[PDB]
Amino acid sequence: GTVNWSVEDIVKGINSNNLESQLQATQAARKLLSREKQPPIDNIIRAGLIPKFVSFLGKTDCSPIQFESAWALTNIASGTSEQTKAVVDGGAIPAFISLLASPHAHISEQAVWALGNIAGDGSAFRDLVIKHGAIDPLLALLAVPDLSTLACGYLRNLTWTLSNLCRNKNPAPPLDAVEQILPTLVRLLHHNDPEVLADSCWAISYLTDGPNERIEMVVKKGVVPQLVKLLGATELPIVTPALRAIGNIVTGTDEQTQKVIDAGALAVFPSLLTNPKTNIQKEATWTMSNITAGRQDQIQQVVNHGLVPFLVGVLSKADFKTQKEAAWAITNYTSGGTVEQIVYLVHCGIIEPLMNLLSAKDTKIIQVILDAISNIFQAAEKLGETEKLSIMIEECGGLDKIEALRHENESVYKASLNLIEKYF
Amino acid sequence: RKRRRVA
Ligand code: NA
Repeated sequence: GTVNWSVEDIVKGINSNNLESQLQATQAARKLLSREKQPPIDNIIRAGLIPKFVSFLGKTDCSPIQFESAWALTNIASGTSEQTKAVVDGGAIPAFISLLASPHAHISEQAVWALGNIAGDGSAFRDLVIKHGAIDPLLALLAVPDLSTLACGYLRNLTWTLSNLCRNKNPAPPLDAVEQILPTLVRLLHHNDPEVLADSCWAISYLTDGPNERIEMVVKKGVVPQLVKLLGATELPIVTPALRAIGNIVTGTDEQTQKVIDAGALAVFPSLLTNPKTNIQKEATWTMSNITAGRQDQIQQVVNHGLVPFLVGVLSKADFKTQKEAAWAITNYTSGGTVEQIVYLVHCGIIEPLMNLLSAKDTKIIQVILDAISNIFQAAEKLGETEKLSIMIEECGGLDKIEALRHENESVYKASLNLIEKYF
Repeated sequence: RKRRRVA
């Protein structure tokens, strides 16, 4: 009976002084905004219904109109920043935070979902949700001995809504709010459900994308081992965020990078660097480039896990983006490595696939590959084997490539002839 | 990310 109503009819019912008539129009509004295609969000906003829906959130004696109003307002906030702003401008945020204490779980869950859409718009509405005090009652819903006693969808919505209060930068989430949520976010990272685990890895990915002090807050909570275990999940939905967070922790200090290597992450990279998903390969090759930029003992740990042959293979065959992250991992390694390590890279077969990428267009990769050729030729000078390296490059067809490196970029043809003249 | 509740 509340199916395919007109907006004028929903307006006539909500404009009535009958809460039961207002409930049937608020349910007809939810049904139109829950339709699979072209939800009429703008027509409902132009009708002036958000204010009446926000007052219906306060109707404790009509739990049905509160649920229907929360669903309708959740779907308007699901749309454009403009549509989410019309919900926040109706006074919705305080009203959704009261509904978090609803004895009805279906109404409390819709208030969680709504808040998630408001905070997901951006940092300003994320920070206004946090200012209106949403965190304490969100975290109170998860204050249970066993998260397994809560409904799957309820925990999945609460975990996605907490993820959105940990998301967006400029500004980044408030440090006090991040330290109030992390303890509960860690409990959800140890949960059995895969959607809760995926949205909990994304939240740690958002909190790790930032200055080293933000990375430290998370690494002090002891999550790196659980993130390294979720990096080995068979579910790409959990591996994609677990890798981003491990990758964002190796942007920090060599001591933070050393917690990842200590948790055993280098043992999963053989499969992440051979991953059928191009994003996982590229993201994992980028994580390897920030590990090769660290200490010589950390570069030796990469060598011990057998990852150099795997980086020679991403350089041999992979999406050019992954191959550019591999050139960067080889130049960082050849920059901070010992000579014993640089000669191991040439023994693993780095010369041919590195040189074959000098026939590419990007000047950035050409400047990176020629910066690694010099570092290797400098290690060869310290061993008196530059001639052998020159002959090896000549046979792979590299001197020919560097000879052609007649280029627009100066540093390119400058370094090219700095190497052609000095070693060839 | 935002999520519309459908059906
Ligand atoms: Na050599």
